[PDB]
Amino acid sequence: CPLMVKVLDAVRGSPAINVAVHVFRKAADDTWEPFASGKTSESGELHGLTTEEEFVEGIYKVEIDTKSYWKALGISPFHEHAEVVFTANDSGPRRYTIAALLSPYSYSTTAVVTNP
Amino acid sequence: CPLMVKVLDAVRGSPAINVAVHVFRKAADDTWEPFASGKTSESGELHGLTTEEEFVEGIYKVEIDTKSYWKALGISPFHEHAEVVFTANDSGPRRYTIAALLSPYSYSTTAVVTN
Amino acid sequence: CPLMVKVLDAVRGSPAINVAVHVFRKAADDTWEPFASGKTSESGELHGLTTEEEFVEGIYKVEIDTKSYWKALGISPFHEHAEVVFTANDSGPRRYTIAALLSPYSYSTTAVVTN
Amino acid sequence: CPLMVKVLDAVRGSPAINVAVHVFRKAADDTWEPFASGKTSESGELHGLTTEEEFVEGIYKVEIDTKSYWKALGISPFHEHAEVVFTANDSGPRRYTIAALLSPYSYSTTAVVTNP
Ligand SMILES: *B(O)c1ccc(/C=C/c2ccc(B(O)O)cc2Cl)c(Cl)c1
Repeated sequence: CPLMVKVLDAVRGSPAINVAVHVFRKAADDTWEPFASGKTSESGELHGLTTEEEFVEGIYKVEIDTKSYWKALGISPFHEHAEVVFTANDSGPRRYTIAALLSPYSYSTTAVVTNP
Repeated sequence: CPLMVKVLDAVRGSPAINVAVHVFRKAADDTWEPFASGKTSESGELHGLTTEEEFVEGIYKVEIDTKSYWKALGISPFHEHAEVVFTANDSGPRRYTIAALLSPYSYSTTAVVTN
Repeated sequence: CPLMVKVLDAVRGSPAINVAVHVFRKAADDTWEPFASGKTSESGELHGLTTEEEFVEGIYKVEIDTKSYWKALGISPFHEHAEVVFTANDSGPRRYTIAALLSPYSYSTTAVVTN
Repeated sequence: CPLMVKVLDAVRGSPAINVAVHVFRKAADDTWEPFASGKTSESGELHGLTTEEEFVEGIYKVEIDTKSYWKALGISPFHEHAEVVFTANDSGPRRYTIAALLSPYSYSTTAVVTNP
């Protein structure tokens, strides 16, 4: 698990459950290629997106589908999604946790990057 | 003046209006002495709290009554209030903006310190 | 105008000055079309991006070049940029402020939407 | 473990390690009584502050000593500490995670409240 996503809900004070997440990797032609996807569990965590072998050096985009989340709760939010774009593994393999804290008109994201 | 407070609402995407704010200065006996207070404006801002002459170096606490704000909107909040505790330092820039972004179970705060 | 962008630096406690900002509008073929751009001022603000007439309902992306900002300060950042993607809606209030608070490995963004 | 504190560093993209945390509870005379303290581990987490029996209804203040943290890293921060004040267990026993994300001139905090 070199890539994990965690999502929290700042309105309910809870994990954000059943949040869809799509990961893209920039290809040689500079387009965004689909790389992995999944949804957060009851704990707000999404594990198993990729493997150490598959998660090579590259520019990755983690799209967290916040609008679908809020609308599934009957709330009309501001943003379409939260996007997190970063270069990964440029100094060799690392483990990445992308965390996001959601409100209807605001979000924050941080990364925790560790060396295994 | 040298101290402004700005409060935003992350749920509604708006200034947080009519929020009570209290500023305290730390006394020699380590207690918190009332210093200044007011309510945020329609723009979520509270100006005119103090003056350059009165705002000396020291430790200050800005207490924002977030609980009343959320209850007035019919929303159940986690915190009793938000508190921002910091040292005023003459070495650094002269004007302090303390900004707070409010959610029912979360808040963020930053300082914008300029000349 | 109807759209302002404000960028703050959480490390130095200051406006984020001379940060490049690009605004895109989503086209019918789902691609991102350049719409407006500029660099933040000494106050961390970028005004005059668009007008009421040009800023129609639709999906917009605000891309903030955070990587260059941090590198110019000699600090190693995590993100390639910060992106804020949202729908402009005529039903809601008329003026949009997109604010971003920057750290090397984190950012926060909020929308202040007023009449 | 009805009360856990987690602290992250937004400058380094890491857990905030060795952060001192002091918890107070408001007493009948309206003063802040020392309740528990500890420091964050290598994972940025502080476990074992209290027990279900001891963690009764009350108003609690969690003081995270952010200034000592930044200064131990040779950085002069703005805030003295981050304070989190909340009523706990007013609708019966809950589990609380208090999370904080730190920068030198800014911090954010959120709560995750679960029912065991
Ligand atoms: B925490 O993640 C966080 C706190 C505050 C703010 C925003 C501050 C701000 C927004 C807008 C204006 B304005 O319209 O002139 C001024 C300020 Cl100081 C954010 Cl984004 C995040």
